[PDB]
Amino acid sequence: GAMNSSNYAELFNNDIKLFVDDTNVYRVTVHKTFEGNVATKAINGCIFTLNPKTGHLFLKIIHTSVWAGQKRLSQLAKWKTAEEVSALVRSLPKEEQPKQIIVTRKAMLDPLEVHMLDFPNIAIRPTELRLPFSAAMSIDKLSDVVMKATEPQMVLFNIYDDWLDRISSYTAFSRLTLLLRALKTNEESAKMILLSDPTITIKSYHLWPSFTDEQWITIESQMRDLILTEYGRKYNV
Amino acid sequence: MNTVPFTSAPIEVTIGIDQYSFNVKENQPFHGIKDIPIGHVHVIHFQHADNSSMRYGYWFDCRMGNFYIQYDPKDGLYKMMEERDGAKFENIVHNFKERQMMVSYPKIDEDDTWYNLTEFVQMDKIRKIVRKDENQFSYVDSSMTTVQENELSDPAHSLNYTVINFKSREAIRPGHEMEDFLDKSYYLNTVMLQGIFKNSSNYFGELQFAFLNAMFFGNYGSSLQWHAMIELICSSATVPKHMLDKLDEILYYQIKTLPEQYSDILLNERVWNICLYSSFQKNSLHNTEKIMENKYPELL
Ligand SMILES: CN(C)CCn1c(=S)[nH]c2ccsc2c1=O
Repeated sequence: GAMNSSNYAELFNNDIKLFVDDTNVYRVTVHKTFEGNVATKAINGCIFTLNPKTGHLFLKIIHTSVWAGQKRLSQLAKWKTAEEVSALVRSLPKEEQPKQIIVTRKAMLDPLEVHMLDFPNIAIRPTELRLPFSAAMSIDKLSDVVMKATEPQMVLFNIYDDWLDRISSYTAFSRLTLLLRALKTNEESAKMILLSDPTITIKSYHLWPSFTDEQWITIESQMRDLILTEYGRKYNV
Repeated sequence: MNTVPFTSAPIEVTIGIDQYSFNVKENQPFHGIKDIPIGHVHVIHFQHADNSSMRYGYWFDCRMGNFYIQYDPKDGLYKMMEERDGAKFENIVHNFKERQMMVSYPKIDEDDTWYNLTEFVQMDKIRKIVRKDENQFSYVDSSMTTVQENELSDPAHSLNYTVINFKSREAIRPGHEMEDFLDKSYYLNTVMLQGIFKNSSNYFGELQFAFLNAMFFGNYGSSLQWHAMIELICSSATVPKHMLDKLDEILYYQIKTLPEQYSDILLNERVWNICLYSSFQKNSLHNTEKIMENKYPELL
């Protein structure tokens, strides 16, 4: 059944599972036409497919050519997502295939279930959590590879950098959730927090800065400050 | 015009014959039903006065033999039996008619309701859904489960309706996942009509039989089957034009006959709103949409 606060610990057990977020697959800019009508122009997108235990991110880049000549693109996007997740699973050795796939939006359930009929032993689950994976395109290196792509492409990342050398996957996911929640509520402020000190750099093979343990506590506090504020600045409190 | 005699009526019971019904008192001098129209299947059904639990009954066709009803005090129900001695049977019936101890099948001459509800229903197909090969008639009751219900527990006492499942490999061609799930024409026309039922008359017969078991016995798996067979057509973009016109007539008469006070349990809001207002066939069921909107506007 659904994944929620009550069964949150299950994410970090030893059953392989993947989150799938489809919120950045079909992306458009809306603009005026010469005749004064409105039109959309698609831009490149991505499927965000994440193992929360290991940090392994399978970023399938969705090039705009996949939408050419197609109708009802928001519906097609869900089916394209399910086609690509199904292809990913079939590409993995049996012992690496997930036992569960958790979709962040319930509209992905039927598309994924139909594409995975061959895998009756993989559970497709929704979640009651409002996980902030849509903000993945605020991570500069991820946005960069998506926008530069000229063809369909799969790129593999560890979204935890090397954190698992020092913290648990439970703590790693909590840190990722705080960073993504910050970036989604106030991207400019969040990014100022992360880069302000020019002496802390991002390694070439990493996504986030090389904070010491103590600096991560400060950073996380600052992210905790931003989110509670914006929640005032929004509701006036 | 054929006759189904009763040996006796030892327990108070409401007896149904097709869409008609009448009350029989405990040990009343009742000896059966005469003037039953030849050419149609029929159903004779029962609800005891003490135990409204378990409506039950028998599907039969008088052309296939001489049938009678006899109460069994051990098993506690009215049983249908076949009489093989045709002279004993005619002699029994003639005596009961002379003494006027039979109710007359009370068909109004203008009235085509039963024909319209059973147009495509054949006794030979009933007997493949309800497997009990030693008898020419078929028993159904409120509790019997369907084969598909048993997959999600006695196989001998099941309703072997054709399994329909929209999220199944039979329903979904590899490489056509989105296409076949959003437009079920492949599954309707190739898998079910050409492959399993052979023609639309057999499909309609099973649909009509499922509705009638849902209505007369409150059989829940039958109701599920009826709605699944409607939804499979309504969710197909490509349906022969004669099938759509006939489906509209079938459903019209089913909705017309449904007891007004059972509509809450026997009609699935989601299927009907989808079929009448969202599906490919939203504009193809004019008669059905008009009677639904005038008789059950609350459901919609
Ligand atoms: C996504 N994880 C579950 C949130 C972790 N977590 C964090 S980072 N901060 C904080 C502050 C007060 S409570 C609390 C808390 O639980």
